[PDB]
Amino acid sequence: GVGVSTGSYDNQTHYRFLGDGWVEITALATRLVHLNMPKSENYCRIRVHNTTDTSVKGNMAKDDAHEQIWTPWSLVDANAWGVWLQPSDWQYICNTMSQLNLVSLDQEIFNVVLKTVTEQDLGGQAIKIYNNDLTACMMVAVDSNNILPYTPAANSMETLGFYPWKPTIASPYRYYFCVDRDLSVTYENQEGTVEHNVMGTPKGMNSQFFTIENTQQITLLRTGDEFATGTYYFDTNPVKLTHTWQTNRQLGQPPLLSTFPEADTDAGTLTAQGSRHGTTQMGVNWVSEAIRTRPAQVGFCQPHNDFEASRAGPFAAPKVPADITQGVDKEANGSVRYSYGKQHGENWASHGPAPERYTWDETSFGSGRDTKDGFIQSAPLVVPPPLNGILTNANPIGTKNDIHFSNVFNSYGPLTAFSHPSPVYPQGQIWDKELDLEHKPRLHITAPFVCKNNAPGQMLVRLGPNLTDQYDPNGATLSRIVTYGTFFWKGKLTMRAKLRANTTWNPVYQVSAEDNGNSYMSVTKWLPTATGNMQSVPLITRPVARNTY
Amino acid sequence: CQPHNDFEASRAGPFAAPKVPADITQGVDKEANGSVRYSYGKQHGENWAS
Amino acid sequence: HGPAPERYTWDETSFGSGRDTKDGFIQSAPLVVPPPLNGILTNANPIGTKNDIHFSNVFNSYGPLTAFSHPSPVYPQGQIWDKELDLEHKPRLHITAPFV
Amino acid sequence: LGQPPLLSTFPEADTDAGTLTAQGSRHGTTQMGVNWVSEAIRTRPAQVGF
Amino acid sequence: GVGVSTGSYDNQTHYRFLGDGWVEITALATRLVHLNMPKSENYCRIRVHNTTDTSVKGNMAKDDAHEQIWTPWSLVDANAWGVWLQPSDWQYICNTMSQLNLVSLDQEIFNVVLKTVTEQDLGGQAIKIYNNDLTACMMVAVDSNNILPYTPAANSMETLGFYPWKPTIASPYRYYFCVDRDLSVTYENQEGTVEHNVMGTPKGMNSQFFTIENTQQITLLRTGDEFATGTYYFDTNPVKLTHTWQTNRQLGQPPLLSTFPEADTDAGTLTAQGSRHGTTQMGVNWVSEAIRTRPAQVGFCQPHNDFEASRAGPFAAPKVPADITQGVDKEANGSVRYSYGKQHGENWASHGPAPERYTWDETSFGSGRDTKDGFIQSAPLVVPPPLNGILTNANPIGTKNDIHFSNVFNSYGPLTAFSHPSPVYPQGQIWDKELDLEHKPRLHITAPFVCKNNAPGQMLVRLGPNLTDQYDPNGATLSRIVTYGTFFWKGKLTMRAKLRANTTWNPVYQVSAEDNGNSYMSVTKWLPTATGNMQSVPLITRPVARNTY
Amino acid sequence: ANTTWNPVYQVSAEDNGNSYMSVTKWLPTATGNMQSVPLITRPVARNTY
Repeated sequence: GVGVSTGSYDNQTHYRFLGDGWVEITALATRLVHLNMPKSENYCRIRVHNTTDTSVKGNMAKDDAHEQIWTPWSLVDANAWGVWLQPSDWQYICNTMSQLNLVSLDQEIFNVVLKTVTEQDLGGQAIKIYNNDLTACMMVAVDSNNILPYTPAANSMETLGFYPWKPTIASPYRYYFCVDRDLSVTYENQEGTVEHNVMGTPKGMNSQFFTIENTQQITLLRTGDEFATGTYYFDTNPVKLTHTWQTNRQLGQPPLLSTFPEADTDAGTLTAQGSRHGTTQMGVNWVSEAIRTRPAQVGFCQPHNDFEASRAGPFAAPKVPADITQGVDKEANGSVRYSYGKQHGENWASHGPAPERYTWDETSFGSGRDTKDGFIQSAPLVVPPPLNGILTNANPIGTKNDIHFSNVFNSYGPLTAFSHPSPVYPQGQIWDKELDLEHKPRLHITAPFVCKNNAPGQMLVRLGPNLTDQYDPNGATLSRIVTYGTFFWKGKLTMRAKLRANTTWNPVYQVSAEDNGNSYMSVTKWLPTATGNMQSVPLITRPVARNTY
Repeated sequence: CQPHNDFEASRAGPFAAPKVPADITQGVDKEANGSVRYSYGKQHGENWAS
Repeated sequence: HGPAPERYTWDETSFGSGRDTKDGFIQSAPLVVPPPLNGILTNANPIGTKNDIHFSNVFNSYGPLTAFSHPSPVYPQGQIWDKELDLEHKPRLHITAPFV
Repeated sequence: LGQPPLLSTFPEADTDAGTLTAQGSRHGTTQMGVNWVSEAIRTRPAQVGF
Repeated sequence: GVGVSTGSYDNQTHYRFLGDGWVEITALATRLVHLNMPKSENYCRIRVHNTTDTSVKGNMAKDDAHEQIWTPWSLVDANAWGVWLQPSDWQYICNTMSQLNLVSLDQEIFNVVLKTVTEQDLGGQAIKIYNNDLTACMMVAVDSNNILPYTPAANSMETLGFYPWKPTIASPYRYYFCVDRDLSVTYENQEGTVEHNVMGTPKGMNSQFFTIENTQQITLLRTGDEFATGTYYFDTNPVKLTHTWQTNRQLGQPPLLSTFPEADTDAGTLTAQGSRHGTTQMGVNWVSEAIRTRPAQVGFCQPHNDFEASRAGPFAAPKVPADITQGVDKEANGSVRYSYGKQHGENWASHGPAPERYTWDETSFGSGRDTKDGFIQSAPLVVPPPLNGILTNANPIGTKNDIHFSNVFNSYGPLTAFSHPSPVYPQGQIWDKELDLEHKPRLHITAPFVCKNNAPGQMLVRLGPNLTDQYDPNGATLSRIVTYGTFFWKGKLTMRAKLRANTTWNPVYQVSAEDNGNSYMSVTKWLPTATGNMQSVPLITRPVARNTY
Repeated sequence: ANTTWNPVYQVSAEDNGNSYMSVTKWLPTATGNMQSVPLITRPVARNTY
């Protein structure tokens, strides 16, 4: 059965139109994967303590100590938009559809190749000779019951390459292990010492060591073999591809004008606040837009840069993304900073290790928050407030300046309503497994699609141990033949989307390429260089706007 | 407990975050528990004699 | 002997969700590698004007992203089921019992 | 929660620890404008506990 | 047919629940086996005499002289718990079931690989090059009729490795041959000489030379071939997973109290022995618990360190295991000392050849024996006995001190009843063939399950002779090509067990992991190290207790 | 279901002593006094994500 292909290459994208503007999109993707021998044939429990950083006063935030289990297995993760689409398509979809959902997922591995290396003399120097091992095999498995810890490769930019004509590698499988960790609070030059900075030991009640070999059904496959998963159907909710704008101050019937502008430069006027009709929740005897009653609360104030902590150290409580407003309160509204590699977007022309970075600013305009302009007034309400009857973003909380109410205020409540963070093209994660907790979270921020049911099983691979003539179970030296392989992976992602409707009179915002220049959309960014260097930056995901109420 | 007379703000100015109504207790904390003030015309209730 | 009641204190086992007050803190707006004394509120600084009363005591990080374990049943003396409150807007659970 | 970081050096004795790539040149995501990334500042799915 | 896998890898364990708490457990195991060329293409009759030890006065016990037949064949033995289960499972089973039995056994060999080695120059040095031989074959056979001598590999810790992710080897087939042997008794510095210490010659009436080639059906298999045995059904008895406690003194109706304690510190009292009702086998006119009549005898006194002897030297008569009591008479109640390798449990971090050792103490509490407290009284029975009317464990038998009645006393009899030695997890043997003797033994101590019928045939393997261009039948020099191979083995062990019932009010003993510490159950023992070193120590097999009568 | 390699935490009685699980706590006294303290309800651990 050797000497015959076992699959087809395909990286196309098909659109099928049903009636009523529904559209079935079929994304096809193939990649050539390169697999190397595992560093060690063993499972390793590894501790990681960066004392060299944590021991410096006021450096809690740079902490990244934990203990992990390292498996000799690697995994094929395609959970990332960049894998399935072609920039242009994403453009098309976003410029044309109003919503999109996940449907089915299909995968198969084939045209397996295994090789061994040996060295020989060529003018005194040692060169490598490459030979085909036929009998050697590769190993595959799929945790469809999700026994193993879920570990999105998109988490670490280790998915597959977003470029079809170029090979890729797999991310090695590693998962968190349980040990307690404590670290104390200190600041820029606080006198004293860093009291605690310890790393615990294995606890009897929380130790979980899993092995691939003991939980999955492993399929062996030599070069002539091939493998495929059945079809997986997602049970997920759709995502809107339209953005919002109305803010708590554009909900309802705008006030009744009493005077109309007579020239394109004038403004209009309303009836006097003192004799205007309406409703508020203030005892005053007037009414103005800002004090007026509205249906619910669009967006909300989030406590910023809140590090919390629990039995394994401290961490930044995640923020629900939102627009940054005029105050460019990026960090305040949880925009996201992406740091990625060449194989995932970074220009190939760039140098050294230096990662390329981008910061995503949500487009949900009706829900952003401007910190500087936020404030609280005191009990009964007073026309203009006395210095003592109003707290602002200047007054210090606790006893430090720089630290105002905003930082510890949380206006989340029953009336809080909002937009769902949008998908981010090249590097964004696509779906995610839910947390096994009786009381779930209204969403995840790392991804758009959360599986309501069991999620797609993770695909694990590993090269079969290739021994030598000399073997001994008790020997610390595991001498094995140098080996490595390649194989194609092919996936079929199926989505369903609906065409948008045209209701405005005025034209509308659309994503578009643009002549060679500065503008973010210089078509050149998406073109090859004279040597072939490619680059793929993110695109706006929600170009068009929709009424909110 | 609801934060009272919390003006928030975003790209089109500031505004009073709405309050879920509730009883005012003995402390008559009206504004504190979001009671509602209605300002209406004759055709909607106001005495016509006013 | 006597009336003296016997007492016990139940400590939940949901380890992934506990909170260590002493180690919790807030940093200021833009983020700074090591923070200046003024750019970080801790569990030492006093809120209002009393010591002993830090941000922890009035802070509530509950939000859309908050997820968690359901308090477990307690054997000998624990309550088993409970009636729900006749309120248009119910509570995500009761703490006095497991089964509502 | 998620994929623990990629080690760049492996312990050679049961007493050693491993090491990751430098925060300044590590891949990933956060909600901070800084130009590095560490476990505690890193982005996670949701908030466990509160 | 080359270049295609011939099997699946699987090392899972499945539980199926039928009604009435019966449970079908299906243990699946796969291992990668490494096979080397046979040392010699011949069958060898080898004598082994350790004169260097036996010739020293009073060293009989260190004797280990015999003559054996060495076959060029190797064997795959999976007869050992450690092969089939995962620590945790053994925990589960023991903590949950009340009994367990053997049902069926399935095996198959596949994905055969054969390779040859040659040397070449790489900078003056000679390095090894590894090449695939396709036409070369491997040889398999199964003595399902048990023609060959039965030889449990567990006997010598040569079964397969208890760790799935790590390769293994086969134990070479060798069997005892018949020759008489004599050795005389001597002690620490007895004057005189070691009279006899001889090794005989082949006897006409007992010489048995068997060959694989002449008794089994050999199957040849190249890389593309595969092989499987039919299914084997065991006809065995179940083993209880519960331990006992009642001793001869807790059988029946405890005596009638006449006074009840009035405070938690007091004791109660019975009617006077002189006027108490009951039965004994003593002429006295009173009755007390220790002299009272009981149904039968739980446990019994065994003569300890009884070396016996017969035509091939001396040996320690085996002891039926039992609890050691307070007197910690370990050796007296036959506890067992296990000396094993790394591949069978020993920590991989340990150094040199040094084997790891463990001593198993039976949990059958109702049947242990305390030597120091045992004694005999004289004929008619006397209240307190005269110095002359009672033999104790101080008085010397024969004429040596240190050698009391205990050592030659054997209370085994019609009324003797007892527990069946329990299975020992990682390293314990599982089943065994019965001895072809008209009068069988009530059990074996080396294993729990004795086949009432014919036992599973032993699986033998061997690499096919790979000749060179130069061959001559009469040449003493057998020049052959260096070759070695690998192949997977997969077995399906099927057991049937029943869930235990809950009848006590008080909680009960359960096996449990425990925080990192000293306690035998430090979860760490069952975890990998930062370099991956594994360790597997034995677990309690019968955690829960059961009433005996 | 049993999925880990390593053994796991289980509630267990324990010899007469200090440890919260001294079997005696769940036994009668010479006059019959009984006592019933709480037990751990969730001995085993589960992956959360």
